[PDB]
Amino acid sequence: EIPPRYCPLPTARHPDETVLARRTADWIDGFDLELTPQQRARMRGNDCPGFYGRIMPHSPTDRLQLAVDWCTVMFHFDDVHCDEGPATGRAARFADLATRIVRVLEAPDARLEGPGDTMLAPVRDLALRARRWATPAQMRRCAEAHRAWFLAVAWELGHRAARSTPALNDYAHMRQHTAAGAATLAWAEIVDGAEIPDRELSSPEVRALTELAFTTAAFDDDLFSYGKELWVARAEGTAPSGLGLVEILRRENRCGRPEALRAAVCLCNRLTHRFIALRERVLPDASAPLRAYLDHLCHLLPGNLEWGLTADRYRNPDGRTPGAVTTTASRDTDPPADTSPPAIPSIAWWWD
Repeated sequence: EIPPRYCPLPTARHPDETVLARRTADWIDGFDLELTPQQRARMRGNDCPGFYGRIMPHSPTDRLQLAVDWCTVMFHFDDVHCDEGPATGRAARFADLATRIVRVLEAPDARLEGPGDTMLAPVRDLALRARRWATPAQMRRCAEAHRAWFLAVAWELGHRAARSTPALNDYAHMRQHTAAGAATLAWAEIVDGAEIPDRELSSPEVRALTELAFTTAAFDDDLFSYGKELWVARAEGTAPSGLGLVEILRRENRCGRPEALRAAVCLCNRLTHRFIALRERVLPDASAPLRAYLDHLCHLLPGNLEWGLTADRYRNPDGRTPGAVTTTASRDTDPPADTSPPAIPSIAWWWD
């Protein structure tokens, strides 16, 4: 039971999810991943078309397919190449693969395949399709968003190998990157087909809006995937992972699980309010591509929640247990009473 979330933003579904699902399943099947039926079922439970369709419900299907296909292969990357394989040489293996992915995005004919490689062929295909539509700056943004994601995953793998729990001030600014927030959303302006001006994207107010949105969505992800984490921990007989806002607040405040859930939701509510309030100040002078970017972030927050609460990824985790985890949520219609910055110095500047 997730305490009431404040997110007064409308959500909508793309009308062509079935087509996007079919094409993305056909697309990923065309490479050399040797997907088992269990793996194909898990990808269905991921519902990539439902996810990105909620971010861009009005976009043309053939263009949105590019972002859906990226989600498809990167969910597989997460499940198969992040914190997997032999413990010996795990960090080195990840850094090796991660840098090849980034290079293929920059140089699709780099020919970096190794013995048994599977990931680079679809990545190359995404980069080649992206380059038909994207400006050079947009392609650069994709590569750098992937670097920020992958450096954060290397950070995260260190905590998982130590089974340690990050301090809140560290998690609070890193979580947007372990969630690949920017790498997920970089595809949007390519789908839209117009470059967001660098001076806008780089301005402090837009940087704040960007980090606010990606952090809120990732914390929401921590909340609607918490049940699956407790499921895994119970199956494997271990404590839940410390890589999650709920467990971080539980450890930091020496509180119960219900109290930590309330504190996590309270933080999400304050970030969401700040995003909305800062949005109102930025929109008057925003260019049309910036306005579209902020529209995508506005659909991301409620769309991410609806997707995460209803996708089988966080309800039937292994793909063989319908209803193993059921997460419920509420909508708080009242804004947070406290609109001041939280005592988290790594993110406090969002309230500047």
